Amino acid sequence: VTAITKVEREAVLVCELPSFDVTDVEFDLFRARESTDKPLDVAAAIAYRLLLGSGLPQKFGCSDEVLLNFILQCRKKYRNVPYHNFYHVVDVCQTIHTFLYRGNVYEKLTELECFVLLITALVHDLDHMGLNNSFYLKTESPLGILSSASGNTSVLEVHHCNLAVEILSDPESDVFDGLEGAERTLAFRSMIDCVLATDMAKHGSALEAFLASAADQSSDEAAFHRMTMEIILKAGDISNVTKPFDISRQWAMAVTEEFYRQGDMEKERGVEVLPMFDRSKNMELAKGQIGFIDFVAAPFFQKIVDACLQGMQWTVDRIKSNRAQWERVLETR
Ligand SMILES: [Mg+2]
Ligand SMILES: [Zn+2]
Repeated sequence: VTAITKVEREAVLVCELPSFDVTDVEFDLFRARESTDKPLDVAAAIAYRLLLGSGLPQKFGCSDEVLLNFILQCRKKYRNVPYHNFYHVVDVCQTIHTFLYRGNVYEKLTELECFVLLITALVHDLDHMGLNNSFYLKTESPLGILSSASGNTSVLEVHHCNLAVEILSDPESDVFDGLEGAERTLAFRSMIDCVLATDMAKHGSALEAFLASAADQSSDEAAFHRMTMEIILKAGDISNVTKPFDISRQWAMAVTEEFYRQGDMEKERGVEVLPMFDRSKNMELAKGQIGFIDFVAAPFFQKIVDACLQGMQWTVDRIKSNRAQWERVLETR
């Protein structure tokens, strides 16, 4: 891949982020994007400050320059789609920072694992096209065919991992270059395991495995660490409903539009369109959010908090509160 220039680095370094506390659970990435005409540079600055403020890169021999190169190599590989763009992965990164440090989940992990998590947030959707795994499989796209033939259905997640590995092979953007031996292996394997675990087809089993391990005082420690990392990256990925209502609503709109574009492309392809992905059918953002809250997000956050992650109780509170607010939208319609 092409090297990062001093001009690119400087365009990020000049962003000063006045008024913003990036470590805060109420942090608003949408408001940060509007605040300049260089939203991509602000987003990179947010990531850079999060990682530096953690104190972690320094401890693992990752210089400020390599860190920022990495951030910019990641940014290059995100596309202009409505939801799975660079702002999403910076959001996931920021949210995971709150789960670790505001939610005290850092206590369950080594410093290396915290570092790997914040880094993995930035790589976990690399080169997403706004199309889900199902699109590629249903349409018999070349990547779908390769995934079927090679035995994995996680088309996107494997692709994201490939691109992460390519970014890290260049020592100028290898945030893990200061590691050796078992630590270096652990960083790569845990990053990869986490990305593969974000495939929502694996949602139920990843959750159950985490909960089984957390309830077992004799669980293998290394396995529990690994599952905690997986569940935190997953938690970040479905954390939209845990944010202040208006932030949550803006996310929901962005995802809804991405899905609608997938459904438009499925129509042109002559393949099946699910109701959720079909523009022609929906009227109700509130019912979708309530549905998602009830069947996916609230049980997930409730169960992991009760099992183990007590410090993240606010996620459950905000989901409750956001749901009540969507019920008010319905009641007054
Ligand atoms: Mg993904
Ligand atoms: Zn994601």
